[PDB]
Amino acid sequence: EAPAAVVTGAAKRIGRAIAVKLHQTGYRVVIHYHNSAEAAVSLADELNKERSNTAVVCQADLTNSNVLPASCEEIINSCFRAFGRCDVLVNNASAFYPTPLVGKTVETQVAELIGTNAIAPFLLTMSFAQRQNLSIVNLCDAMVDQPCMAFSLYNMGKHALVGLTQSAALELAPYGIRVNGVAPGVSLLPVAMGEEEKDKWRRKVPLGRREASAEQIADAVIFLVSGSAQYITGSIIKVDGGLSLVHA
Amino acid sequence: EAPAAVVTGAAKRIGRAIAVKLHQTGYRVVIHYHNSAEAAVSLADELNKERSNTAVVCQADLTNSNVLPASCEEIINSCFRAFGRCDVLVNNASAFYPTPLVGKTVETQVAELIGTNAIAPFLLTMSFAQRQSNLSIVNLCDAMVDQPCMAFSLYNMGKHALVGLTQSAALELAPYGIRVNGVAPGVSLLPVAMGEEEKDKWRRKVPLGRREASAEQIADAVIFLVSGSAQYITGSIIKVDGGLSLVHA
Amino acid sequence: EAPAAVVTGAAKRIGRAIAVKLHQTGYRVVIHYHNSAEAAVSLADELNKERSNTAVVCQADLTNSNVLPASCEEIINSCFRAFGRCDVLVNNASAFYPTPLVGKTVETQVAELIGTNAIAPFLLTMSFAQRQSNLSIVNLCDAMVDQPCMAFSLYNMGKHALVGLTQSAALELAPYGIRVNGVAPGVSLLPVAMGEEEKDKWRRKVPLGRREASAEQIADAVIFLVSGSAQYITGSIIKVDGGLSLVHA
Amino acid sequence: EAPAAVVTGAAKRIGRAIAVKLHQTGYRVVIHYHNSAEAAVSLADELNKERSNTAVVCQADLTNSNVLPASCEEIINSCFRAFGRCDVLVNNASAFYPTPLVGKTVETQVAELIGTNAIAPFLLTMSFAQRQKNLSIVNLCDAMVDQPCMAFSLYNMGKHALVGLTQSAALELAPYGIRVNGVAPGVSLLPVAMGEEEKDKWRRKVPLGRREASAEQIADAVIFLVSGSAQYITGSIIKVDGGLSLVHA
Ligand SMILES: NC(=O)c1ccc[n+]([C@@H]2O[C@H](COP(=O)([O-])OP(=O)(O)OC[C@H]3O[C@@H](n4cnc5c(N)ncnc54)[C@H](OP(=O)(O)O)[C@@H]3O)[C@@H](O)[C@H]2O)c1
Ligand SMILES: NC(=O)c1ccc[n+]([C@@H]2O[C@H](COP(=O)([O-])OP(=O)(O)OC[C@H]3O[C@@H](n4cnc5c(N)ncnc54)[C@H](OP(=O)(O)O)[C@@H]3O)[C@@H](O)[C@H]2O)c1
Ligand SMILES: NC(=O)c1ccc[n+]([C@@H]2O[C@H](COP(=O)([O-])OP(=O)(O)OC[C@H]3O[C@@H](n4cnc5c(N)ncnc54)[C@H](OP(=O)(O)O)[C@@H]3O)[C@@H](O)[C@H]2O)c1
Ligand SMILES: NC(=O)c1ccc[n+]([C@@H]2O[C@H](COP(=O)([O-])OP(=O)(O)OC[C@H]3O[C@@H](n4cnc5c(N)ncnc54)[C@H](OP(=O)(O)O)[C@@H]3O)[C@@H](O)[C@H]2O)c1
Ligand SMILES: COc1ccc(-c2[nH]c3nc(N)[nH]c(=O)c3c2C#N)cc1
Ligand SMILES: COc1ccc(-c2[nH]c3nc(N)[nH]c(=O)c3c2C#N)cc1
Ligand SMILES: COc1ccc(-c2[nH]c3nc(N)[nH]c(=O)c3c2C#N)cc1
Ligand SMILES: COc1ccc(-c2[nH]c3nc(N)[nH]c(=O)c3c2C#N)cc1
Repeated sequence: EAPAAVVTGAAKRIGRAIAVKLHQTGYRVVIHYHNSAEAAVSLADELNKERSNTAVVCQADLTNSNVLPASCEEIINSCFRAFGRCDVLVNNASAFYPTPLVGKTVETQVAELIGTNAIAPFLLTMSFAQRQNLSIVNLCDAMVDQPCMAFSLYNMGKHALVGLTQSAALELAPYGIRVNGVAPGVSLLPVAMGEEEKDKWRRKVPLGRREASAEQIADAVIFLVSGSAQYITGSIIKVDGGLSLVHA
Repeated sequence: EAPAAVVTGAAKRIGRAIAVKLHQTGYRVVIHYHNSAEAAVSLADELNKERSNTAVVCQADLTNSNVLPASCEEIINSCFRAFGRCDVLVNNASAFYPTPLVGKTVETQVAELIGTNAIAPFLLTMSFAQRQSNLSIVNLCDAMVDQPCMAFSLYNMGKHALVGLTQSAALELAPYGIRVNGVAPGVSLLPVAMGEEEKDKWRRKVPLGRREASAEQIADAVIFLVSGSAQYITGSIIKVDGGLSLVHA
Repeated sequence: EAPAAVVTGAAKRIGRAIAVKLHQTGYRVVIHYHNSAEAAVSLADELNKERSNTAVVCQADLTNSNVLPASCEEIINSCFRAFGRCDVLVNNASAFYPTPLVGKTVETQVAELIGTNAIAPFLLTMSFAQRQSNLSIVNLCDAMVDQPCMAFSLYNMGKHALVGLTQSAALELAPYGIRVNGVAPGVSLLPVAMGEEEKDKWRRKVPLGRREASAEQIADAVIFLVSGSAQYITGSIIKVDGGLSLVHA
Repeated sequence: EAPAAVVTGAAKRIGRAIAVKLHQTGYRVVIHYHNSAEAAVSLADELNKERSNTAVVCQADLTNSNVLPASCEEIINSCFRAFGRCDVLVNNASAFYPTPLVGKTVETQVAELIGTNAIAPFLLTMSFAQRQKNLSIVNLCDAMVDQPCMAFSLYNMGKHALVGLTQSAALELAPYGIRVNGVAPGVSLLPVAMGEEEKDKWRRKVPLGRREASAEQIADAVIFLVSGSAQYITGSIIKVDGGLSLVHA
């Protein structure tokens, strides 16, 4: 029987490349999405064309609220309903925007940034464990200790996620569930970003003066879920071309 | 004129010793508390007996919610209302209890553990900076954040987020002359509801003296970070753990 | 043409497992050894028996001394002499024994513990880079470097230095397309001098399976780092420790 | 009786300020020096003018060699000879220069850079602890250890080794009541050799004030750690970097 994976925010960019590479490895995939219905569906049809009945989609908002635990439970439940098992959880979905200290209310920013980056991964982890080569892979950030100016909530969420990865690895090890992170430095830059600002970041990267492809990020996820990683838990693998090593 | 400090969860235990030492150093103090009303008032009484009009209490629930921004604004506002200034913020208040992955709802556990340990400190930092000498913030972190207690994921998540806040806020507020630092206990005053057997188990693990830090030892490190002897320290987290975090399994 | 790799201390245990797996991946291999001549020649025989002219041995002491740079240069030269290229360097060889602060002279212990774990890796890295596609270096580190064993200060100093080299060399050799990474075991193959009981005590502290890593499990992570699947990875140290580093005292 | 302290490389710059501040706090001091005889004696004169027979100088090369262990044993002995006790050791002396991977032989650079930054502090630590069975050791580390200067592999290896020594020694010496901590400057007094324009490039990177730390700001952190206010603190490394290490490329 083919194993199954849930990948959150899988419609586009890194999460898409993760879903694709997992599918190519032989995984059936639950493609979670929030706003990107058309892209999520186009991905599912592409993958089902490859092998029928191997891809489904799951819509949920991952903002923190009093319904988020039920939403996260439902996303895990969807994988079991589609595929009768859930072997891999990838916490990829992420809100990302500045929140300076000095039109969204602040409580909404907290809900979105802490919810997507930290609380939803925690609830999903809970649901995943309660329902049981099992592992969870969290998309972290190589630059968590050298954060972007005015990104306190985002950075707090990514720091929290490190704590989740470590705490869950310890707690779930007896159940044989491994929990690891992949930490991009600069990968796919925002779509709006002018090439000239993209280049300011690219130039900082020691290995090649370029950003990671989504596929390069996905390669590290693939390693962490594979049988080549079966003693690996609580580890966060930077995929950053040495960017985090560069002083000011 | 005397500087003023806000200390959250300052009615008992470590927050209280921090409040007292700040007061002995010359600070007027806002004693924030949540449930410990009697203890809060008793401390203000004590401190005001020593120097009149140098201590006030301020009640707030620091659980995460849509009104938490208002509560945090009001804590900082109460420092200005009492003392005309706010020089020091100490983020001490914290919920601490297990939340295993396998009688409160999970929603409530998220709100309390993430609210008190991370979100309220962020909002307090925001309100503090916006109302702005030697200005600084001290966050009560955890020396064991990368070697966490089993089944404490939400607690450990909040303390990890707090590290991120300390670093992010240090960077962003440095242009305003506001320093932001941490003090990270290993084992200090042990939980009231911890059994004496577990207490002694923790004590035996500490290389330096086989005992927990007194509240006053933790407070001493807070005092250093807010002092003139720390004017170039920002984004630093000082472990006060007697070497506990260095001890392998 | 098949790529070529140098593995230090490759005669036995983890070094052998990396050498074997690299060879199974299609590398030709320089099996470096110090005292274990028979085991190193036995491995080379086995590997050549699988594919003719794909393995050679190379004897060298990696203790620090004024000729260590010539020795390390010679190890790289040996790979080029045998195979006409050198694609991968794995720094595995390591002295490991206690050096309490309170029959070897202390200067010999420094030379052996710092030489094998840090200086030789640095000299080999220099020689490797100077002689230069998927070029990389992998350094066998220690997951427990921040939670060290009692009385192993020089060994721990050496492994910490190795972390700095990993990061320093990743930064400086990135323009040359040489990636530099580490793999950090927790407990893998226990020391042969360790009795089963002391072995079991270590085994029992591992959250993931309560067992040590097989030599193969360590080799799997080396194989990933040198692969095309890790082409953007440099300066990273991958723990392969079953959660051991996360477990508090 | 007044306590006594050893400060290595104490003739100038940061080591000088540490020595002055320790003396002002009431310590008698051993001023160690290698080349700076004139300056070491000048500081001695100034301190002894303040309180008679409270400062002595001590000459040693701290480069790694066969005689280094004897040299370090003698630095510690000089403190006992002068003052009948040795309460504090500050490992400040340091060689600092590039050693690109791709003048001095490389083994001489290993000897100086790893010797001064790591091996000498290890040997001094041994000699300090042995003569015992508020004692502490403070090591001068580097806030930028994980974001090193380009082409400074050996230096960076030495400072990483020093972090390892700090933690290993804290663990091993805790049962003796000897605390072991570090202070990690970012940019303080810029190297005299450094060009003026490059000095200003570094200053402008510092979030807190866009300036370097004075030597006295570094010393302030040393003073805290050796004080009774840091009595539960061991294995801690306090950054004094004005946020510098927080700033991304
Ligand atoms: N790209 C980089 O340079 C970089 C660098 C460091 C770390 N990372 C991390 O790597 C991961 C992938 O990065 P990325 O650039 O591919 O991410 P991204 O495009 O910025 O976001 C990924 C997806 O997250 C989902 N999302 C946002 N808000 C949500 C909400 N409220 N509820 C549910 N889903 C929500 C979105 O789904 P919909 O489109 O369906 O609405 C989005 O497509 C992220 O975790 C990120 O933090 C990336
Ligand atoms: N004690 C240790 O060994 C240790 C170890 C590591 C880290 N720390 C950290 O050091 C700090 C002080 O430790 P501690 O043991 O003194 O803390 P504590 O007694 O467990 O908590 C301090 C105060 O936090 C307040 N608090 C809890 N929930 C709150 C809420 N929902 N809203 C507002 N306030 C709330 C409580 O105030 P009221 O009583 O008024 O209700 C409580 O007295 C904490 O941040 C802790 O995480 C302590
Ligand atoms: N075993 C574990 O649980 C564990 C845990 C953490 C890290 N590690 C790291 O992983 C790596 C492999 O571990 P291991 O247990 O397989 O190592 P090991 O058996 O203790 O040592 C591997 C080889 O190092 C070589 N070596 C020792 N001194 C040397 C010298 N002066 N000059 C040249 N070579 C010398 C020896 O070669 P000869 O036999 O030919 O003389 C030895 O076979 C090491 O770097 C180790 O520090 C292992
Ligand atoms: N200044 C900074 O921005 C900065 C930044 C990060 C870390 N640090 C650390 O803080 C400490 C003080 O820095 P600094 O700039 O004051 O240091 P420094 O001037 O570069 O060196 C201090 C002293 O070290 C002694 N020294 C050098 N080589 C020696 C050897 N082979 N044997 C014995 N002594 C030797 C010298 O003594 P003699 O003059 O008597 O020959 C020198 O005056 C150092 O450990 C340094 O790495 C400083
Ligand atoms: C301080 O360095 C960085 C650089 C990029 C990022 C980064 N994080 C992101 N998270 C999401 N969800 N989407 C993104 O595009 C990014 C991103 C970038 N670029 C974070 C820290
Ligand atoms: C894994 O080691 C520890 C030990 C103690 C603690 C700890 N955190 C606390 N937070 C609050 N608010 N109150 C406490 O008593 C503690 C506590 C302890 N003990 C955390 C991690
Ligand atoms: C604190 O946990 C550990 C456990 C094992 C080791 C360890 N390091 C070694 N290095 C060499 N060269 N050979 C070994 O066998 C080990 C070893 C073990 N076990 C170090 C720290
Ligand atoms: C990457 O940022 C830095 C900044 C300063 C230093 C630094 N290290 C030193 N060591 C000695 N012995 N003397 C020095 O002046 C410095 C120094 C500087 N500046 C190192 C790394």
